[PDB]
Formats: sequence, C-alpha cells, structure tokens
Amino acid sequence: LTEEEKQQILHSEEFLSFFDHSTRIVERALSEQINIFFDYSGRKLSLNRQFFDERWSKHRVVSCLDWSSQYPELLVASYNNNEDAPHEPDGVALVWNMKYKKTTPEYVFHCQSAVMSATFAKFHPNLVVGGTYSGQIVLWDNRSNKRTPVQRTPLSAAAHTHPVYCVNVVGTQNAHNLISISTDGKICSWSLDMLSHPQDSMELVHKQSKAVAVTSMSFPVGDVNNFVVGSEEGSVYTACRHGSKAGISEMFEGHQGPITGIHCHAAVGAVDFSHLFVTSSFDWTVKLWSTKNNKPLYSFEDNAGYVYDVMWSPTHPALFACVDGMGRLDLWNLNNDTEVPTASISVEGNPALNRVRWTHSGREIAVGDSEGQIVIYDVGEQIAVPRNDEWARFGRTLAEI
Amino acid sequence: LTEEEKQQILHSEEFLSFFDHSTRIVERALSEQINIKLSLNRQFFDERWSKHRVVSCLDWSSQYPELLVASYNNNEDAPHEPDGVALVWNMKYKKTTPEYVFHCQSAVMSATFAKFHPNLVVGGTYSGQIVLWDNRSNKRTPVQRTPLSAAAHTHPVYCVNVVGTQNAHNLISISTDGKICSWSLDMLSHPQDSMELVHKQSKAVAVTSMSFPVGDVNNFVVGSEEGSVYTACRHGSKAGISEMFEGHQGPITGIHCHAAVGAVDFSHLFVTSSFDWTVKLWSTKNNKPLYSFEDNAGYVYDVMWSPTHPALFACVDGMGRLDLWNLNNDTEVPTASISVEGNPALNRVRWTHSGREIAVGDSEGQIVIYDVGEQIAVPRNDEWARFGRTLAEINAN
Amino acid sequence: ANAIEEVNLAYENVKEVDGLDVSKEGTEAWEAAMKRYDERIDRVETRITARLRDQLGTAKNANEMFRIFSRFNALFVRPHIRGAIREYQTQLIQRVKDDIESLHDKFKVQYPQSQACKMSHVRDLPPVSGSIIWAKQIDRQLTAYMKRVEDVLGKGWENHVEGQKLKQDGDSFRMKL
Amino acid sequence: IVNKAHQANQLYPFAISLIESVRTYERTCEKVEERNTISLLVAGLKKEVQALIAEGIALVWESYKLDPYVQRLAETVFNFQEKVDDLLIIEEK
Amino acid sequence: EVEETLKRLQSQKGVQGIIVVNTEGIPIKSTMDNPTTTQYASLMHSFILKARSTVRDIDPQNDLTFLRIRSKKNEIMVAPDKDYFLIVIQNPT
Amino acid sequence: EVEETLKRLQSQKGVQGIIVVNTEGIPIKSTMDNPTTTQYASLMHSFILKARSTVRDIDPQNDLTFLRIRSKKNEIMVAPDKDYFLIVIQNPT
Repeated sequence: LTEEEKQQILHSEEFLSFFDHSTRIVERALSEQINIFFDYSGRKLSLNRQFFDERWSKHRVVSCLDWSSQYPELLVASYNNNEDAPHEPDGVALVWNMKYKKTTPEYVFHCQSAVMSATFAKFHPNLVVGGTYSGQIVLWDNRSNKRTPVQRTPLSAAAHTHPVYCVNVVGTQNAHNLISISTDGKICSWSLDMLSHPQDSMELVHKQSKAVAVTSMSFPVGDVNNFVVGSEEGSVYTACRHGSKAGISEMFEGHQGPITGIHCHAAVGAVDFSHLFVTSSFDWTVKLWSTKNNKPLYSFEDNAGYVYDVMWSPTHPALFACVDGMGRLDLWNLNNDTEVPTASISVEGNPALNRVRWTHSGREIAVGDSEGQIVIYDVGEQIAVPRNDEWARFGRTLAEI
Repeated sequence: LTEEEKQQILHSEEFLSFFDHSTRIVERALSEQINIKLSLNRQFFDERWSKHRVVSCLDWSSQYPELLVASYNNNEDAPHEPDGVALVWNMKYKKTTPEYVFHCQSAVMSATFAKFHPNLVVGGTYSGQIVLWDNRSNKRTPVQRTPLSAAAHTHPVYCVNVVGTQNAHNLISISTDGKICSWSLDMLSHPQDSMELVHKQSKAVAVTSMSFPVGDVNNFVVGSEEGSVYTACRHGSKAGISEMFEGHQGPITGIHCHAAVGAVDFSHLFVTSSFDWTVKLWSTKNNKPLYSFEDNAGYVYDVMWSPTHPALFACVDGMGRLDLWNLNNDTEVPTASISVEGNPALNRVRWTHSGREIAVGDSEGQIVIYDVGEQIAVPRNDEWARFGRTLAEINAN
Repeated sequence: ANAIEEVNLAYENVKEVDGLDVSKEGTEAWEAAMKRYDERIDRVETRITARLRDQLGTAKNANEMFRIFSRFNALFVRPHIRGAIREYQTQLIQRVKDDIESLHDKFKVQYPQSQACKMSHVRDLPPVSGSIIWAKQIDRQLTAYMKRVEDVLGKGWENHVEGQKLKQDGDSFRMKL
Repeated sequence: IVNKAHQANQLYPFAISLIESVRTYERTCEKVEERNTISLLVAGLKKEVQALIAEGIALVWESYKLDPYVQRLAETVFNFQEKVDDLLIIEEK
Repeated sequence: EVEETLKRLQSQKGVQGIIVVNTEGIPIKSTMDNPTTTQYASLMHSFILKARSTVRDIDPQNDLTFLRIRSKKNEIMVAPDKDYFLIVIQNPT
Repeated sequence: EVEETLKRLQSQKGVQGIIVVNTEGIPIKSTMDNPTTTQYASLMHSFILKARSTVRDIDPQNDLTFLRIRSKKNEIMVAPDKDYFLIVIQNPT
C-alpha cells in the first residue's frame, strides 16, 4: 500500500502549489515544438542449388521436368536428344534429391531414344517412366537406378510412335493413369506397371482429320480429366478421358505459337475455383485462362525470348514463374502486381530455362535449363498470403472492357 | 589512448557519418531556450567561406524549402582555400553558421538545386565544369565533375537549370559559346544532348543566367551580348537560337521567366534585368519591348517573379536597392523597395518557391533574405491582363 | 473524374444554346457561342492534361505508358492536349524506334543462332519450321509496335516523322520476315 | 579585336576550354600527381594526357589543330580532374 | 488548477501520456494503467535520482533542474520537484 | 575538419568544452583538463549506459537520440549516437 487517501493531496490547497510549479515547468518545455531537420539523413529469391553434373547431363538439353509427385522434393528431369556419342542414348531421364543436398543425378535412366517426358508412377514410389522421342514410353524402377528400360512400349498406331512430350499421372491408387501424350494426335492412358498395351488410348483430333501434334499439354487439378492440349501452334484444347466427353471438346487461343508452360493450382485460401490455368506460348506470351471462360485475363507477352514454362503452386497461387529464351525467371503475383514481375531474376548467362515448376503445396522452383542443369529456386518472401481473392478481384477488373 | 589509434579512428571511414551527425546534433541543439512593408529578415555571413567572395547565383529549393544555394566566385584572396563555395543555409532553424559547405576545385558559378533530387547540389564553375555535390558525404569536395571536351562545356557555366519531368529529367547547362548541354543527374562523365546555339551573326552568344517558363519547356531566355533575348530550344529543328527579343542596349545579367502561376493568367512574359540600368518587361511572343521600367541607379544584376504574386518582380542594382514592382497598382514606380547596409552591388534576386520571400545576393559574401505577407495571390486575373493591354496600348505613342 | 461533370454541364448548357436548334444564319455568332464552349473544352482539356499526365507519368516505357495511353488515345486526339504532352509522346516514339531496331537485331541473332532452335527441338521444331515462327514472331511484335506508333500519336501519327519512318522500315522488315 | 571577336563568335570553345582547362588542369595536376604512389598509379593515363597536351602545345597555332589542341588539353585536364579527386581522396582519406 | 492544465494538454499535438510522480517513485495521478505510469515513472525516478547523484558527483551543489529525453518515438520531459518528480511523455513530431 | 568541428561547436556560448567521450570511456575528443574530466567522462558514460537501459527497457523499439540534463549550475546536454556518444556542457547562457 502506498498511501491511505491518494486524492486528498490532489485536492489539497498547498500541494497543488507544487503541482503549479511542476506544470509551469511543463508549459516551459512544451513551448519548444521544434523537430530535427533531416538534411538528407536517409534514416526475396531464395535461390537454391543447381543439379549440374555432366556425368549424365553432358550437353543434354532438359526436356519437361516433373516434381516429386510421390517423393519428398526428389524431382525428375527428362532429357532431349544429345548426339555427344552416336550409339549412346540421346536423352537420359535423371532424378535428383533436393532433400539430400547434392548435385549428381540420384537415379540415372538411359533408354535407347530421347526421353521427351518423364514422370512418377502415382502411389508407386518405386517407378518412374519416360516418354521417349521415338515413341517408346519406357518404364524404370526409380530407386533401382536401372539404366535400361524395365518395360518398353510397342510402337503401334494405338500406342505412341511419336515423341511423348508429356507423360503424367492423374489420380490416386485407383485412378492412377500413365497418360503419355505425343505428336501422334493421341493420348495413351497406360497402366503404371504394364506398359505393353495402353488402357485408354484415345485420339486428339478436332474436326480436321489431321493428327494434331501436341506441344506441352497439361492435366487439371483434382483429376477431373479435363486435360488441356497445347497443339502444334497454341490452340488450347479442352478434353476429357471417360464417357462421351472423352477427347477433344473445344479450342481457344490468346496466342499463335505453341504452348510452352501450363499447370493448375489448389486452394487460394479456399476462395477461387482453383482451375485458373495460365498458358504460355512460343509467340512470346503468357496468358491466363479458365475452363469456364473461353478468353479471360491478359496475355503477359514475354517478348525478347522463347517462353518455356509457367507454374503457380498453391502456396500463394498468385505466383507464376514465367521465363524466356534469354534466361529471365520472372515469378510474381497478380494480386499485388499488374503485369510487372515482383521477383524477377536474370539467370547466369543466357540459359534456356525449359521448365520452371514451383514445389506444389510449398515453394521451391525446379528449373530445367539449356544443358542438363537443374537450377532450383525459392523465395522466402512470397508467403501464402491469406484472402488471396485479389488475384481474382484484380483479374475481373481486367476482364470488363 | 595513443595518438595512432585515436587519429586512425578519427580519420576512419566510420567517423564520417559520426562527424556529420555530431555536427548536425550539436548545431541542432544550438537554439538557446528560455527558463524564466519590407521586413529585412536575415543576413548570411561565413568567415572562412563568405568574405570578398562575390555571390555567383542563388537558387531556391523546390524540394526541401527554405534552402538556397549561395554559389560563390572565390576571388584571388585565398588560393589555398578550395576555389568556389556553395553554402547551404537554414531559415527554419535560424542559424548563424552555414549548414553544409560545398567547396570545389574552381570558382563555382550559378550553382542551383536539382529537382526531384534530395541530395544533389548542381553547379557550374570557373573551370567550365558543372560540379555536383552530395549532401550524404562529409568531404565537401565534389565527387562528380563535368568534362571539358568539344561536345562538353568550354566557357565557365554561368547558368545550369533542370528541364523535364521524372521521365526525361534534363540538366540543361549553358556556356557563353551557345553550347547548351543536357546532362544526366546521376552520371556526369558524358553529356546527353550537347550542341551550340548557332546564330546568324556572332554564333557564340554570351548567354547570361537564363531560366524557363513554368512547364519546363526546352525554350530558355538567352540574355545575349546586347539584350537580344533568344528564346531557344534544345531538340528538333528549332534547337539552338530560335527567337530574338531585340530593342535593348546591354548585356542581360539576370533573366527569369514566369514563375508558378498564383492567381492570374499564364502570362507568357519574361523580364530582363541588365546593364542597361532599367528593368524591361517582355513577352515570350512580343519581339517589342512591352515595358521598360525606370532607369535605376547602377545596373540591374538580377530579377525574379514571385510564384505567389506572378504580377510583380524583384530587381537589384549597384547601389544596393532591391526593388519589387507590381503593375496592378503601379505604372512607372516600384512597389516596395529596401536597401542593404552600405552600398553593396547586389548580384542576385531569387524569390522562394513558396513566394513572399526574397533572396538577395549581395556584393561579396553575405546573402540577405527578405519576408513579406502583403503581396499575396489576390485573384486579379482580369486586372493583370487589362493592365498588360493598357501597357501595349500606351507604349505605342 | 470531375472533368466529366464539367463536360456534361457546359456541353448541354452551351451546345444547345449556341443557336438552340436554330441555324441558316451567318453561323458566326453561333460559332462564337460554341467558341465559348470551346473555352470550356480547353478548361476541361487542362484538367484532363493534369489527370492524364499523372496517370501517364506513373508509366513511362514504350509499352507500359502505352497501355494507359491506349486506354485514353481518344483523349489524346486534340492538339491542345497532344501538343502539350508531345514531350512524353516523342519519348514514347523514340523508345518504339529503339524497340523496332531491337526487333531488327532479334532477326539478326535469330532463332537458329539462339538456344531456341534446340529448345524448339524439345518440341521438335527445326529451323525450317522454327525460323519461320521467329519471322512471324517478330511480325506479331511489329504489329504491336505499329499500334504503338499509331496510338501514341493518334490520327496525327503521320505527323510524327519518326513513327512514319518506323512504319515504313518495320513493314519492309515484315517483308523480310 | 574585331577579328578576335569574330573568331571567338565562330568557335570560342577552344579558348574557353583552354581557360577552363587551365584552372581545371591546375586542380587536376595537383590532386592527381600529389603523391608518389598516386602519380605512379595514374601514370598510365598521365602519359596519354601529357602526350596529347605536349603535341598540342608543340603544334599550336594551326588552322586545323588549334581547336583540337585546346580540346585535347581540356578533355585531358577534366579527366585528370575527376581522377585527381579520386586519387587525392584515396591518398588523403 | 491542474485539471484545466491536464484537459488543455489532452488535445495537444502528439501527447503520449500526461502523468506525474506522487510518492517518490510511486505515482498517484495516473491517466494510464499500473505499469506505464507507476513502473515507468518509478524507473524514471530512480534513474533521474541517479542522474542527480551523477551531477552531484560532478559538483554536490549542482543538483538537477529539468530533464529532456528526446528519442525516435517519444520525448520524455522530467520536471524534478522537491519530493515527487514529474514525467510527461510527448510525441517527437 | 576535426579542428574545424572543435572550433565551430566550441564557438557557441555556454559550451565549456567539447569533451566527447566514446563508448570505451576514454576521452577521444577533448579540449579541457583531462584528469578532471576523465572521471566525469567515465561517470557520465556509466549513466549514459543507464539512460540506454532506460530507453531500451521502457520501450522495446525505442532508441535514445539526444539527452538534455538541465542541472542547477549548467546544462549538460548529451548527444548519444548508435556507435559512440558525446558530452557537452552548456550553461544557461
């Protein structure tokens, strides 16, 4: 206890004289009101490593990449035709380990042809396939590191005798389908283990009878089988896999050159419909799309460089990583920016960053370059901002007039 | 403890900011507290930097107000002292010492401020260089200097001013050869737009402390060898000397166009203070003397239009009489006049960007600022045009 | 913004009072009243120049400034606004000049010389099928810059000599492409 | 004086850059070669500057090289002034 | 009348807190909670008494008259009376 | 310009001596009697540390910029910086 009656001295007639002197000093100091003049006083891109090991990446151009859809951050990179030696394999599907922090290819797989695509067998952590250039979608046990295909592909008309640019899985343990899509004007929904006969091999042909050569197609989020095929020159195709809707449904363009990169995304904070698929095209552009709108949001014309890929993981789905032929990993946010890149990085020299894929349900970007080089990024700043409706709100403003 | 450790730490590249902030804080605590119509506001005098040093030119700061660059033509008095002085002073703090001294390696001529730049004091020198000072540094030596090539400046730069918005900010500095050069405000090793004001007769026109109308156009009022104000451009085919305002008999000394429009029309009219002993009101499209003021005792070293009242102007003379003239009430007499102590050949006249304050560059050293509250932005937009019309009616006898 | 209000008010109030739906006279007093509205127009033009120099000052490159400039090219028609913001307009045309010359350089260091040849080979587009795509690629970007040329200066695009020469050289470059 | 004013009116830049060059050359030479190590390090540029100034002062009063001599001495004096400020700052503080 | 002085200081430009010590480090006239007034003015009272002993160590006849701690976010003016002291926190701008 | 700083800041009336003591307690910059002000510098630095603890303990994001100690005989104004400090005694002149 301090005192008995604390308000008596505050009401006294003599103690207030002391307070009068103190308040006189208060009025003496409050009359200054002078501030200090300044006089010119003044007062992220978490780039990870790069899987560059020429033991199996010697002058081999990286084909499409594939994040670890089954493994924890242990991606795979398909490789293009390299003629460093004639009888030696053209493309070598290599897998690495971001979780183990190394540079040498974890699992090396070299078939006879050039793997234009490579992917994981869903709910099968012991298997990785590669859709080659000659058409032999060839299987391999991933952890066995067998440099010989464990299961080749019969080069048939129903199957692919064409370069499978994108082989991928769609659903879980019951709906896993090794769909290999090539310039055969077809998809071949093979099985993960058996690859000697395709289960659902359908054609990709519009009203014309010409076999539509695909170019960097993609699959929708959640396995709704509405796979969007990038034709020989743009032509975003909507397609299905089962029922009468299976195959080519409708096309739409916002570009002319062949599509380079396209993906989907999950929850944007449980706000958007999650299928805002933004394509990119060799006519130097990046255009946002939706399956409901035939021609939505603006085409980010990524000029001065052959565009290669775009990705936008659900950790802040307003984060796409667009690139060019001169090496410009420009990843940003439409909820924050308009058309300019937030985190833009001119990669070392002029590498052709073929695939720039963020870590789905996380953030680290796998980068397949001009040579077998897997440069990987991260930001450390572009956090999954809640209420990411602004990505759709600002988008609707650009879709009015 | 030891002299080696003390002198190494005192001269270390850590105490530069320590000495800057120490001088800033102790000078900030200089305001002594207590514990118990021309105003003739204040005079600027520096002992090691402002004595027998005539003022080259003054300039008000559009950004960070109450700041003026008092450029100084260092005479042949102290050669060991770094030739050229650019002192920044403070009005809001009411200090007797200069805030920051900006000496140089040559007698600084017409040092002005740089628009959209918080720490950039730009300024021509006697060595034909438009040196550049940074407010962040403690060393008062200019870290950025100008070349002296054929494309660069040759004559001492007697007028440097900025033209252009944030998209194309140009540093138009002109020599008396007619060589105008647009420079960048970041790098000063190469000019951006270098050319010469070629004339029909006597190409090298001795320009003198030009200006620009409000709007930052490329056209500057060239105060030629005998009046002959050449409103000139920098780009296009009209680059170089374009229009001539003759009917004058002397070299212009201080020439300033229309300042910020306060309460009247745009008034595309400039004014010429010259050696002719009389101020002369001109228009940017007249080519006839709109009005010649009274023959003042001595020359007319400078003139400036106030942004608050864009209908009046202040001028000076060799006797030391600053004369501000409004024409809404007066016709042939000055509005408000005041002198400086003694008879100083007042070299400059610069109205503050906020108006109603006059910076007068005196004879040598001292810079006297004035304050007024009587001449404000009165909305006499029609009366100013009517008086200009009556001037255009009575001048033709 | 509020210039729209000034437009509507003085528009109806003076446009329908000049003759007030009456003509066939000397049509000079009618013209004088519409000149009064032209003064109203000029006041709104000054308001619009302030507003648009702000929004068009926020963006300055040949593409970004052109976006907001393209959203108001119709406001960028009359010479009191065009000749005043001609400062920025010449800068935009000069940037388009540099961009078209860079397009010339893009066809110089073309597709088979760039890594795109092999990158297109990932998608199987050899130079016989890819250099032609590079040709139409620069053709598309040239069409964009022709829109830049003819919209930074609207109906008076021919008045700007730089844009006219860019149109000539760029179309000859289209023929080369 | 009329011939001098006509020549200065045509191209005053030579004599003007020469005066500018004289004051800037004094402030350039002093702060450039003010130290032993500073002069030894800046000798690479000082050799070309001295060669241009010597060839200009030697073949002076030429109808096709007077403006070139004055401009060469002025450009070298200004370059030596910038390098002089840098050398004097690195030598003193 | 300290009430009119306090009410006059309520709407003043940038006032963080108007308090006053009342029992030699233990305030009573509190416009804030227990820590901000009592604990902070207690620490201020102890430290200003230490400053009194500091200047007293310099010269025993040299006591304290006023204290002004200006900082980035606050300006604390201390008015030392005979027994109780005064602490007034104001904004720096 | 260290001597220029001493002469200019000492030119102001009331300033008995620019005895700038660093954080080490050593008189790095002084112009008065060294043994008498050495104890004053050490004591004032210890209480400068007390004022630093005051600012850093009352508020977490606060930084001590300038201190005014109006004593009975003088006005000991302390100028603390981020790296070192300054002690300057100015009488009520």
